[PDB]
Amino acid sequence: PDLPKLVKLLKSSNEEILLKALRALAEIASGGNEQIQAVIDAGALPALVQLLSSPNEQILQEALWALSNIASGGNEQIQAVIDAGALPALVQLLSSPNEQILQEALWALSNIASGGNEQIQAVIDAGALPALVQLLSSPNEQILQEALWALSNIASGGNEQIQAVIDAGALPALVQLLSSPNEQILQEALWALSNIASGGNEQKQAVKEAGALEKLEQLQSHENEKIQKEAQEALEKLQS
Amino acid sequence: KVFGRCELAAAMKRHGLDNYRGYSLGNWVCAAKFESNFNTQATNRNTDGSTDYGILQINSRWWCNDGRTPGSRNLCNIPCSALLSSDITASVNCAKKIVSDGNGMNAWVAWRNRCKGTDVQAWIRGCRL
Repeated sequence: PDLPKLVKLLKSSNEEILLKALRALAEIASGGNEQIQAVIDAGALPALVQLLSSPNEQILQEALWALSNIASGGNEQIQAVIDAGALPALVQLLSSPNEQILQEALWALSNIASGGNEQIQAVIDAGALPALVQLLSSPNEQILQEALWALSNIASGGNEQIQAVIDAGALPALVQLLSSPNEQILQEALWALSNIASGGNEQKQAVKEAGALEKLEQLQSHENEKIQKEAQEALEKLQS
Repeated sequence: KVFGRCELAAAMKRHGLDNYRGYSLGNWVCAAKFESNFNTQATNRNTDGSTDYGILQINSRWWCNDGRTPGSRNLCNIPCSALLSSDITASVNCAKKIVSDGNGMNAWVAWRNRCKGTDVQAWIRGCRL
């Protein structure tokens, strides 16, 4: 493939031309961090970002998969996505009536939020957190799981980033989700709370006020041994 | 990205600029306003073939390497592209060197002409800081 020619095709107003080039960029960006760097180096990101405004949903879906894959790279690669201006459009796409488009935007955000504290901070400043908390009440379990993974990533930052998650009203939903019949939802809720519990005394005290302790205690004896250890370890961080 | 006032103030405070070299956070926010209008991608070409980059308009002759400026010293040991990021770390780290270069914030021409001597704490009043 010629990456420069792919990137120039994104100057097209022709919607069939735009969809074929987006598909190729996305596939290349799936091939690991040197491939991601080639896509970045060719000047792909400005056009990928502008295209998140395409009223055409198939063009939108492809652009999101490309951006999502780039954001699976290292912290400098994530930062290039941020620098290109992806976040506002990504947050707006959390309100998409199309659940597939929602999932993809949520995945891209989750990947940006899996970077360092500066990448997490960009996600917070862009206004993702209230949307992610809302999405914890989604009827769609895939949406719920992806929203929990993004929150858990944000809550892996510094104490101020944790406190942003607390301030967005995450804790009641998270404590509630420790009662999910779905073990993956439970494990993700548990991970999120465990990350919040690694903050300062104020953060730990908020987790205790939300009633996490009673439920984490119960979970030390869950049938799943990985959940037992996760709960035993969250409790240790709170009791600390 | 175009920062908001308090958004940039909080970012600069988290990065250690509040009362760095005795310059209150309002000085740095004011300097950014008048240098870049809070635009991280701002660039200014100078007649001497250098360019000023980013939120604090850091010059390519003395401080950062853009690979196109004659007589360049790259004293911040940083590519000028890093100074256009929304992650302000590199512009802040370079600013801390600049401000220490013997002239305080007089290194920033727009600071000297628009901010110096003013009520610069107005730029941070209202912020959660």
